[PDB]
Amino acid sequence: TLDKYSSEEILPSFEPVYSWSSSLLNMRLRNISLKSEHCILSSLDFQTSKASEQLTKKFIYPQEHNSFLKLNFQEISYKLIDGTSQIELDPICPLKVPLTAFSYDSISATFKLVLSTQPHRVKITLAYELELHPNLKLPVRTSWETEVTLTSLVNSKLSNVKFKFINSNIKVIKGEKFTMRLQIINSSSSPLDLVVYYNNTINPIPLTLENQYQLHNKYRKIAEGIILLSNDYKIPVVPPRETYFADLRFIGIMSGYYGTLSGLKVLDLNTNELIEVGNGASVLIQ
Amino acid sequence: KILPEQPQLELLSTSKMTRNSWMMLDGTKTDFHITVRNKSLSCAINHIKIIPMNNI
Repeated sequence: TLDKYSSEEILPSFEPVYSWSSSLLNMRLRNISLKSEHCILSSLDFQTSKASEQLTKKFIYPQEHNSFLKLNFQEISYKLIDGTSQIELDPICPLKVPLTAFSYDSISATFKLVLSTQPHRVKITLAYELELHPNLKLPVRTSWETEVTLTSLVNSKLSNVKFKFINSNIKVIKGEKFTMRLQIINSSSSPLDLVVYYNNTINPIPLTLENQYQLHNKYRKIAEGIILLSNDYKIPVVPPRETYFADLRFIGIMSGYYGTLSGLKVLDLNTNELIEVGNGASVLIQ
Repeated sequence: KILPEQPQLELLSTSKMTRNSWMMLDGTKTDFHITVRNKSLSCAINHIKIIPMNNI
């Protein structure tokens, strides 16, 4: 609008028109995995922080020699997020969700969730209220997001054959003959002639006496705790890309917990391996 | 074209199997459990149909 502006410009007086020349509580999450059950236990834990102790005697109750807070947790929510999605996740044990708490307190909550290359996204929301005197109450609605960041099957060396017991965990009264089905998955190239055997021999010890006798007792218990009624078994044939059930029969004579039992070691009669398949068994004989 | 969300399944586990391998004795029948989880956080499937299918 230069024309309409310059036409509204106020011309000066005595001049020609134109001239040519010129944080009460602190909290964390200590999740732990479990490949035994293919699950991760995410355990949050929140405790009254040192700031609460500092402010106890400054404003809340300065005249008292020893005061304590009255934080009432109205809700402790654990949720999983996937974009806009949001779903609650219950805890293992019940939690009395209107939970009263005083100074120097700490509460833990453990949530189980299924376990590769896709980390989770968890929202933890604490809504509580400090309950100074019966009448007035100061609420807080804090929340925050993060990510859930952090043996039974046995393989063979220099091959691809795989071993597993159908029931790795079994309990049975002492002296009753039982059985554990050893599945032998062959997929490499060719049939095997592997042979199973159990040696009831005290392995020679290699150290103070406290370690030495512990170690000797360990081998003695291993050697003469359990026996295999089908020792020196010839597994008949396991053709390639097939499975076999080396059904074994045992009996125990010395009560205990033979977790990852040794002695039982199937050896391959093709390259003289000593693959220790005993690690897949966790017998408990009463 | 932009659809609504769709969920996913993963085959969490099978009870009496190891790497999806097992034997029969040519005449004995057996049974086991298949454990599957719905990975989606919002959607819920209202249809499932199972068709067995074999090598022969």
